[PDB]
Amino acid sequence: AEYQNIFSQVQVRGPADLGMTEDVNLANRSGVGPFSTLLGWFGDAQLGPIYLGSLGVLSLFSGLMWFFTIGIWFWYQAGWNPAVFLRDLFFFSLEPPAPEYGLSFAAPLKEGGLWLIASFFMFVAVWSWWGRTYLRAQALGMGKHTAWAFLSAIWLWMVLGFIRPILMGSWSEAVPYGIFSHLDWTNNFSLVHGNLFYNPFHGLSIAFLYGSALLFAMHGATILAVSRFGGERELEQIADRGTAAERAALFWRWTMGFNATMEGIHRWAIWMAVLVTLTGGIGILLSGTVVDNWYVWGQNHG
Amino acid sequence: ALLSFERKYRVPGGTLVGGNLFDFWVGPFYVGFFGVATFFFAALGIILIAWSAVLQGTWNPQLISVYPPALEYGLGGAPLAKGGLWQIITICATGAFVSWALREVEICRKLGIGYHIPFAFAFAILAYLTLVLFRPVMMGAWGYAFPYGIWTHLDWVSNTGYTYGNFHYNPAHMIAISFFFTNALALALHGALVLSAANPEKGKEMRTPDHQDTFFRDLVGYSIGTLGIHRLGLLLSLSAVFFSALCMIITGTIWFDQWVDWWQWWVKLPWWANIPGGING
Amino acid sequence: DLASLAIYSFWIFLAGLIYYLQTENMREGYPLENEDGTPAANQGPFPLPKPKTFILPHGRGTLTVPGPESEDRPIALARTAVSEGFPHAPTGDPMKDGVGPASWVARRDLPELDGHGHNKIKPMKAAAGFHVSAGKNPIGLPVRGCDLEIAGKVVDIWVDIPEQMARFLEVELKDGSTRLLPMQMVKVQSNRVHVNALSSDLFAGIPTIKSPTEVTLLEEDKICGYVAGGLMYAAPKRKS
Ligand code: BCL
Ligand code: BCL
Ligand SMILES: CC[C@H]1c2cc3[nH]c4c(c3C)C(=O)[C@H](C(=O)OC)c4c3nc(cc4[nH]c(cc(n2)[C@@H]1C)c(C(C)=O)c4C)[C@@H](C)[C@@H]3CCC(=O)OC/C=C(\C)CCC[C@@H](C)CCC[C@H](C)CCCC(C)C
Ligand SMILES: CC[C@H]1c2cc3[nH]c4c(c3C)C(=O)[C@H](C(=O)OC)c4c3nc(cc4[nH]c(cc(n2)[C@@H]1C)c(C(C)=O)c4C)[C@@H](C)[C@@H]3CCC(=O)OC/C=C(\C)CCC[C@H](C)CCC[C@H](C)CCCC(C)C
Ligand SMILES: COC(C)(C)C(=O)C/C=C(\C)CC/C=C(\C)CC/C=C(\C)CCCC/C(C)=C/CC[C@H](C)CC/C=C(\C)CCC=C(C)C
Ligand SMILES: CCCCCCCCCCCC[N+](C)(C)[O-]
Ligand SMILES: CCCCCCCCCCCC[N+](C)(C)[O-]
Ligand SMILES: CCCCCCCCCCCC[N+](C)(C)[O-]
Ligand SMILES: CCCCCCCCCCCC[N+](C)(C)[O-]
Ligand SMILES: [Fe+3]
Repeated sequence: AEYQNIFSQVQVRGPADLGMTEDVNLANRSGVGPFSTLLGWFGDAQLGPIYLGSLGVLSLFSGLMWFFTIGIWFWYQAGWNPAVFLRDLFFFSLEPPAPEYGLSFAAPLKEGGLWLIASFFMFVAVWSWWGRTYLRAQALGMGKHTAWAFLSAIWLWMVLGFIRPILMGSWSEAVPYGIFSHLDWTNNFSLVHGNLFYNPFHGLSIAFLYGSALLFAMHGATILAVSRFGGERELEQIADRGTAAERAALFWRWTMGFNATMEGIHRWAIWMAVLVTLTGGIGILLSGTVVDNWYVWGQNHG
Repeated sequence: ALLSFERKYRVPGGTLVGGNLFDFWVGPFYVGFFGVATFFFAALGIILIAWSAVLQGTWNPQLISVYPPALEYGLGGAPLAKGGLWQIITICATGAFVSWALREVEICRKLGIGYHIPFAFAFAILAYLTLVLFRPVMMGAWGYAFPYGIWTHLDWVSNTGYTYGNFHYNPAHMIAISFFFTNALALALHGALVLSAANPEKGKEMRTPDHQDTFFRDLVGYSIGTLGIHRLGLLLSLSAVFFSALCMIITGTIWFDQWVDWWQWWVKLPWWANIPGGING
Repeated sequence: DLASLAIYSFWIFLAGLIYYLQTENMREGYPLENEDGTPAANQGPFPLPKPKTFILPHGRGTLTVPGPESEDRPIALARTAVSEGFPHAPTGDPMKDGVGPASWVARRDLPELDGHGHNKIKPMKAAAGFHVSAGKNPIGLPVRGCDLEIAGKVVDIWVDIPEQMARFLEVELKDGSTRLLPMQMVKVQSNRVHVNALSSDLFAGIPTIKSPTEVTLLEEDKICGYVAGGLMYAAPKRKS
């Protein structure tokens, strides 16, 4: 058989690449990391360096604080027993304050306060990391696609644990930190709103999720199919169409009747994935604020 | 009719079946023997679907629904109005799909590229076959399959799910979802990365890839790279769908109880099974 | 109600978005043509997008798309029927002529430069500090064609410096000249490198590069093109 180019058949390594410099504060970048030959079979073998900076540290510190604040709670639940801790790891749960406290920041710690702390930590963690995606791009003079794409994701998360709990009048409507518990909450959230399968945003959202898989399958297999013509070197192909780009476009034109360009295909991409949580966010936001039951809504349309 | 660079690619050959017979195009479209096959299967299937619609007495697409035979029929044939029509329609779909794949193969050859696309598609086809062929057989009636209707199919999903409790607890379902989510994440990034390089800040020069790799090491301390992210995508996708099949093929066959309950195995390991406190003690 | 508002709104958003998406992918190979090269009559509902101009690094100019399209090379094809939609048969050697699955595009005759302005791809001999870190080092292994005959020997690996990737195998033929072989079209074995697309007798036809320490976008295309085309056109020489 023919070679498929899913895995490299010869690895090649040179002096650690410290990357483009530009407006980047080189003081902040780290030191190169070890090289992983393991990873080298798939993508790049080089680890690091990474850029630290102020926002990275804040993000990274709040990030751990969040995770740990949950962790101690799990331990307190486990009776500080490492055996129970392992047995019951997916059953533990840090739940929001009771509906009694409403949008109150005065819930006792064992009764919801600890959840607020953890969330506060996550909030700062996530937003700082957002600002990080933006700045990292600015400092290289790049488009801010990544930060805007990221914002979509942030939308759904914002809505789940912040905007919806606030518009409903209580934190109790938010998602608990826990493996099995956040699954249950999800399953239950649908039951209460009259089956999310009638939420047309939910349905839209699924279409874009399914689609993301469909597309990234299409794009990936295509680029691999024409990497025998340096297909995978997309910017240069954009700047100077190679046979790669041509065979790519034509295979698709001949199959289904229309086609992308190399820059084009990546717009299809960023929008198909970004629409998942965009539509998603909206479906959930209206759920319980404007629409109490999607089946009833489904019967009338109003 | 042709893209400005299409003509030099439109040469004879690459057909799997039938030589030069169907070796030709119709507008942008490539026909090929399988071009014909899929058309025929697609024609037939849509017909039968309309025919089901008159027996049902509705032309409204939100209502139309073609159901498999009821469990009483097992894996035997059933009367048209009583499940036959779905069975043929299913045969015709399969015919369509497989044929559509083989045409992709034929186009691949004419263009001289790899077969990765036909390849990946076969995973979609295999997921569909899991739900209407492999699972029902193994379970023992066409009746376990999902019906062909816009909402009725969402209903099968919901009913089939809730049969084993909250389906969220199906462990291969957990794995399959992690890919779906991960893949979307990665499609989000890849797209965004290339665009931001090709469309930099106003008045600046097209960044380069060397920028793409840098932007990510700066961000998370590693860059899977260009060839990588495309290998990654193909994989996450194919995996999502692979585990999706798996979670269903096991459901109802080797596990028919509540999925949540299957986790009792973990919690009941003799070394901590009786230790008091926590959630389960 | 609000919900009804939102969803109706979205289906509208989505429609202009597809429209956008679609017109952006119309930046190359449009407008459409008839098999004779004259502009086709029906170009679809979508207008050509307004042109956009790319500023290429290292003072390599600009690119504006859509723009005037031209093959900028002869096409050795002849019609096989009297109506539209049928194949065009090569009038010579498709390989030698570069049509079919052997097609190449008239890319610029300059090499791809890395972020610093140095040649992206280099023979490893001239790439200070690069080495095969894993897998079988091809260098020195004979090269076998689909006809199971030896055609040459690997005498170097041309690496991609910015990604540390093996792109092509450089091969020394019986007459002492060398050719590049795309990495993606050869199987490196324990005792040989096997090339399924080309039979031993076609390796000489592989287009040559003008300078021994560089490849240009044009030469990459002519090579990849040629080797790929072997799959369909060497077919009579391939046995297994
Ligand atoms: C695989 C998982 C489950 C399942 C769970 C769900 C859930 C959950 C949802 C859907 C949704 C949809 N499902 Mg389903 N669905 C299954 C199997 C199928 C089959 C199949 C033959 O196997 C198909 C064709 C569909 C098709 C569809 C669409 C009607 C709709 C949007 C999907 C999408 O965007 O995908 C991505 C693909 C693309 C963007 C490519 C283009 C796809 C177009 C839209 C295909 C439409 C075909 C349809 C109109 C019938 C044509 C058949 C005849 C030729 C006329 N499902 C199985 C049983 N399906 C969502 C919905 O909103 O519908 C109620 C939804 O919420
Ligand atoms: C019983 C369950 C209910 C149901 C209830 C819900 C609920 C409730 C919700 C969904 C949601 C979704 N459902 Mg539903 N759903 C059902 C059945 C289905 C079926 C099916 C039957 O086949 C499918 C395919 C889906 C599919 C989907 C997705 C399309 C959608 C979420 C998209 C997403 O990627 O968010 C994943 C992405 C995120 C959550 C974004 C978060 C990003 C943040 C910033 C990440 C930060 C990381 C953190 C800080 C930790 C750092 C990481 C560590 C360092 C490692 N549902 C049934 C009807 N579904 C969501 C939705 O949008 O609905 C409209 C939602 O809220
Ligand atoms: C558009 C929709 C999709 C999307 C897009 C998206 N997400 C994004 C982005 C984009 C475009 C980014 O740019 C941003 C990113 O930087 O990615 C590289 C991000 C991102 N999406 C993430 C996760 C994520 N996205 C998700 C979803 C999605 N993201 C959507 C499907 C999901 C889910 C639930 O499906 C998750 C879990 C992060 C990887 C990253 C945002 C990172 C962040 O905000 O960090 C804040 C806080 C920290 C620094 C916390 C660190 C704490 C950890 C140390 C604790 C855990 C330790 C653990 C035991 C370690 C071991 C792991 C082992 C595997 C080795
Ligand atoms: C494996 C990963 C994902 C994937 C990949 C994938 N899909 C693919 C490909 C690939 C690589 C293609 O090459 C091929 C393609 O050409 O894309 C443009 C395809 C494709 N994936 C498609 C759809 C699709 N893929 C899906 C899923 C996925 N595809 C995965 C998530 C889904 C869903 C539900 O998630 C859908 C709806 C098509 C757009 C296209 C294949 C087109 C095709 O087969 O044409 C032949 C058939 C016809 C013209 C119609 C036949 C009519 C039937 C005879 C009767 C109708 C019966 C049907 C069962 C009724 C169902 C009714 C519903 C309401 C339930
Ligand atoms: C090994 O043991 C130690 C102790 C060392 C550990 O560290 C182990 C730690 C683990 C056991 C930790 C385990 C952690 C998990 C199981 C976490 C799981 C988390 C999820 C499943 C989360 C799902 C969903 C979360 C959502 C949607 C959160 C949303 C958050 C927000 C939008 C934030 C909103 C902000 C709030 C309410 C406060 C705002 C206040 C202001 C003043 C602005
Ligand atoms: C990126 C463009 C592709 C978008 C796919 C649009 C078709 C999805 C159809 C979903 C059917 C939905 N709904 C609203 C009735 O639930
Ligand atoms: C959703 C599928 C869309 C495919 C679009 C195909 C464009 C075809 C252009 C018209 C060609 C006409 N024909 C078949 C009559 O010759
Ligand atoms: C949900 C995905 C639907 C894809 C949108 C359909 C776009 C069709 C574009 C046809 C272009 C016609 N043309 C110019 C190629 O002849
Ligand atoms: C690709 C084949 C798909 C066929 C789907 C279901 C067809 C059922 C065939 C059973 C016909 C008769 N029987 C019971 C005597 O075998
Ligand atoms: Fe790409």
